[PDB]
Amino acid sequence: GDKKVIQHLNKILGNELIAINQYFLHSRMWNFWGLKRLGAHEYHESIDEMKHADKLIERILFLEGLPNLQDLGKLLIGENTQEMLQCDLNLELKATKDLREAIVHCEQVHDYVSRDLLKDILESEEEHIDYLETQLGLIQKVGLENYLQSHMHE
Amino acid sequence: GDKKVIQHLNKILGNELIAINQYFLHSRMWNFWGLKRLGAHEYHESIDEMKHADKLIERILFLEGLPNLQDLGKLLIGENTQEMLQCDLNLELKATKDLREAIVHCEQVHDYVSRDLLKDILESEEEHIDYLETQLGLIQKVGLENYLQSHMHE
Amino acid sequence: KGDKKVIQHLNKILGNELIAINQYFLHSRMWNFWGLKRLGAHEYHESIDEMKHADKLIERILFLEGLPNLQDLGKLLIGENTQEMLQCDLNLELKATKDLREAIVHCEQVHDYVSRDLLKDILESEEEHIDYLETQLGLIQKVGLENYLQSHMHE
Amino acid sequence: GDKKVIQHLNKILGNELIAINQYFLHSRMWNFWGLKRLGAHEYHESIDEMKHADKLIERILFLEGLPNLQDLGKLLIGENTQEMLQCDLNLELKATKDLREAIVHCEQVHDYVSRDLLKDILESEEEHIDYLETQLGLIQKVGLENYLQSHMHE
Amino acid sequence: GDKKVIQHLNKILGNELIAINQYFLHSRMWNFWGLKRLGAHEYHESIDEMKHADKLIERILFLEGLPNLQDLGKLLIGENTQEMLQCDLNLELKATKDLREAIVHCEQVHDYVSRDLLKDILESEEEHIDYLETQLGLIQKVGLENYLQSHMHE
Amino acid sequence: GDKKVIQHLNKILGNELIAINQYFLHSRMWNFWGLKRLGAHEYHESIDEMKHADKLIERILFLEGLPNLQDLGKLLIGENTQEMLQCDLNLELKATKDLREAIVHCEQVHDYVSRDLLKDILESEEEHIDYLETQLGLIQKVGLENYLQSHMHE
Amino acid sequence: GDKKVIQHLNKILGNELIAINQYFLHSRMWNFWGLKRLGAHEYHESIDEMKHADKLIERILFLEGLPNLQDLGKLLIGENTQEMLQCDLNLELKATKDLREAIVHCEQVHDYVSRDLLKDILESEEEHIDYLETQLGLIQKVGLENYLQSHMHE
Ligand code: HEM
Ligand code: HEM
Ligand code: HEM
Ligand SMILES: [K+]
Ligand SMILES: [K+]
Repeated sequence: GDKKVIQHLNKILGNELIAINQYFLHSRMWNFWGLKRLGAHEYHESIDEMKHADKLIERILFLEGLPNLQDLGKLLIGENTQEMLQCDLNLELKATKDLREAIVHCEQVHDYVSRDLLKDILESEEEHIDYLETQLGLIQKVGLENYLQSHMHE
Repeated sequence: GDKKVIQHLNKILGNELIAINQYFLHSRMWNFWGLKRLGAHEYHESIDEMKHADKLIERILFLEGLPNLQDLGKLLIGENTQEMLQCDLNLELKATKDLREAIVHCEQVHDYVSRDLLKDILESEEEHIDYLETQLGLIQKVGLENYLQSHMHE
Repeated sequence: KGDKKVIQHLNKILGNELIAINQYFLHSRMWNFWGLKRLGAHEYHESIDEMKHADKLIERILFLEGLPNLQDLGKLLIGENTQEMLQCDLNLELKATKDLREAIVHCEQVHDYVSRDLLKDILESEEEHIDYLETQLGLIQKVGLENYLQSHMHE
Repeated sequence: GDKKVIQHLNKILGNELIAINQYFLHSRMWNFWGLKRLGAHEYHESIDEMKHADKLIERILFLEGLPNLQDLGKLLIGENTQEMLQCDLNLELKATKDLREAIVHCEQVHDYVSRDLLKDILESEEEHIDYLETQLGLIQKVGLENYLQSHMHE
Repeated sequence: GDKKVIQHLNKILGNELIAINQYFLHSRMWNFWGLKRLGAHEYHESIDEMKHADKLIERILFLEGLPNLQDLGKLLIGENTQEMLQCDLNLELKATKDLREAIVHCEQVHDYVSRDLLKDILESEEEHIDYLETQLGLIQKVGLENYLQSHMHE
Repeated sequence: GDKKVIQHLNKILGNELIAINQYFLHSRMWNFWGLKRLGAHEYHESIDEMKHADKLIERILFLEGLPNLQDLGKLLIGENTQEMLQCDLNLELKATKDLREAIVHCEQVHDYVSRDLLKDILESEEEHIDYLETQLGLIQKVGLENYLQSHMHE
Repeated sequence: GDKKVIQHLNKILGNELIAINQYFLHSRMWNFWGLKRLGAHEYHESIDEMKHADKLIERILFLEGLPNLQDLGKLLIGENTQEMLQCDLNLELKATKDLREAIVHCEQVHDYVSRDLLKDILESEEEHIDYLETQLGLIQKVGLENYLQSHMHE
């Protein structure tokens, strides 16, 4: 395995580990508040990050690197729905920047299989960004109280 | 059967008999107002207290005590949705306080089967407290009118 | 919206149902405790039937814009053995039916025909309970107490 | 594994071994006499004691103790139905006293899983005591001859 | 019922009671060690002995004897698989010797039904001897480590 | 919500978060090596810890504490099967010690629902300790090469 | 169709033709030795190379090139399991080297559909490399004789 590919893959892994925990706690906060539709959506977002972490771990091991599950960076935890959505969005904008940097390097060293894994993760993160921007926009269009009302029941 | 255990069990049963009637009336009031989702939920809370009452009666009889279904304490009847939910919450905080006291005494006299029964009731009353706190929080987050609207239809 | 005295009558019938619910639920669990499971099961169904009658009275009182009274619980008639328990249920039902007839009279007088119909349905069911109770007491005499109890051991 | 917990568990195991044999014999005596409903019921009680003994043996071995299946205490065999039911009841009153002492001890040394195993056995033995006292009461209520009649057919 | 027949049936029954407990403990020992295939087979041998005991108890009662479930002989408990297997084998060789003597005596006094019962028990114990000798032979042919490995999984 | 209960629950949650990542990495290491039976079992151990962590987060929120998903303690990563099993066992021994201390405190302040939650986690960790010790015992009884051989296929 | 793209595709097709025959012969050698699990796995590796050749042949025709099925390079045939696995691995390392050079060129001349086809082949060859290095590592971990024993049966 190329050394900087492994480094990049461990950096993406690191970002996924932050997002697993952030989304899981956000899901459980939403469920606690009785906003069960947000909580369920955010739970599935956490599970998707878990699956990506799994694929990254497996690839790092095949390339004979050491997956780093020890370093957990800063969780962005909001205190209300609007903040939590914006925190998830801030995290995803950092995650896609790093994914693009990793894909650029993979292409340069001809690691096309790693590039393809990272591109699939990127597509999934951009769909999350689409979801988050749509939610923030809906809060503006229907108002916050209606937007929360619409997320009470699954 | 330990005399004080029978006394605590009859105290818990007295609490259940209040909650049966309070929840049933609150249920039928919400149904009458067309808030059928609140009515259905509160109906199931009444049924669950009927089941706990039944388990308490069976245990008191096995311990050779006299179940007391004669003394009905004070019902806390609200006159609107907010008051009714806070009356249920006030009832449950007293119920759990008495359950903790019954559990301590069961342990002290080695009545572990009565303790286990009481702990199962306690877990179910904590779940009701959780629901009730959540509803009061949703009234604040979505507004009362939206909250009621969301409880019109089952 | 409703007639005030109709509501008072319906709250009085409701009060009788709330006694019956508790009395029959306790008798049922006493019979189960003693191993007389067929009696226990029948009495449990009588208790459930009174619960449903109470539900219909509560719903009708609310519709009529009265306040259902679930706070006042009158005197439970609890027996010490099977024969007393059956007589206690019978004593309760005889009072219940007297009050039903008085409430039906009043509904009729003020033209509350839907309330009268609800109360007649309750009365039919309570008379069926009286038939059951009188029949059991008669069977205790015909087959003897020990055989009667024996026949109610198994469901 | 706590040495005194293991001694308590072997003590309870010893009682179960007595009960297995006592109830199995009582079952086959009732079947021999044609009281097939008593015989079937007592067979199931014996089977339940066999399952408790299994769980005790598995727990003792996990705690690194030696399960004692060698010491068989005194079986209380009756000569007729009324004595047999009282022998079973005498055995269970001794059995539940030992269980309560064992639970106290497991609780103090923080062996909460052992305590939970013993609590499940205790609930089962209290159910047996309920059955036993109910049968003795029924003999008084319906008369011995009717009582036995009712236990001829399964 | 012939007095010595009944003595022989209580002797065989006494042997069954030892085997029940020995095999049951050996089963749970094997399970505790993760040799689940040995544990499962030895559990089924214990159950088989339980069923023989039941048939003996029933026959003793019909003959108007007193089944003796009080006297529990010495359990032969091994410390490892080879010893446990040899212990079972030693117990069975004693059991079949006793069964042959009982059959001789039943034939002598013309209790042909008891003889037939004992013969069916004998056939089953000889099948257990077959299994045990085959296992000890396999340890020799495949080696102990392989033999144990082959009994890890059910 | 009692402040020290919440501290205990967050300490147990910290333990779960370590175990999730340690077991997940060990699972994927074993899969990478072709020891797919070990990899599958360790995956399920990790998912089980994830589920425990979920329940802790929900209880901490209901008690109006802040769940700590930010602090990740030291993963104990082995470099061969024997060491990985021992690292799992060391983690589980610390985990159960902390569970017992939390259960004591819950009992002390009468938080019987938290204690019940903790006791179910404790039973699950003790089953894991049972598995781990059995595996280490098997390596000694069948030899390391046979033990690994038996864990190649699912 | 770009002339050098066609030449690269014909080079990869040449590598697939070697792999087809080498893996097929290895498969039947393993079957002949009674190592049916290896022979079954290697048969499926051969089929996969057959399917890759088919996709290459189709793409070359579409680009108006001449598929070259005439030139068969050097088969690497081993004479025991360890050698056959290392021969497969040597062939795959060469194959993946050529695939990367082919993809680089497709990207330069903007033949993204050919690049897509080769990247899919490349991922499949890296999975085969994963398998081969895993098998070689298992031979070391469980020993040759156990490794081969584990591959006698399908
Ligand atoms: C105001 C007093 C009560 C009312 C209005 C009431 C009402 C009801 C109703 C409407 C049902 C559903 C029955 C059906 O449709 O099958 C029910 C069920 C039941 N009730 Fe009550 N009830 C009352 C008091 C009690 C009390 C004091 C007990 C004592 C244990 C009790 C025990 C039960 C039980 C065990 C069931 C069956 C629940 C189940 O397992 O699904 N009820 N009740
Ligand atoms: C007098 C001695 C015993 C007798 C006569 C006896 C009899 C029986 C019988 C007749 C069965 C049902 C077998 C079948 O048809 O499947 C059985 C099952 C069983 N026995 Fe025993 N048994 C004895 C002692 C024991 C002992 C000491 C243990 C130790 C645990 C034990 C454990 C079990 C278990 C676990 C079952 C399966 C129960 C189930 O899950 O259905 N038995 N026994
Ligand atoms: C706070 C940490 C985590 C929590 C609370 C958590 C929680 C969960 C839960 C509740 C499930 C569903 C389990 C079920 O009911 O079957 C799950 C699934 C899963 N988790 Fe995690 N998890 C966490 C961390 C991780 C990490 C770090 C990874 C991988 C590196 C991971 C990988 C997975 C995988 C692969 C699944 C199965 C997903 C699927 O295919 O459905 N999880 N997790
Ligand atoms: K009779
Ligand atoms: K082997």
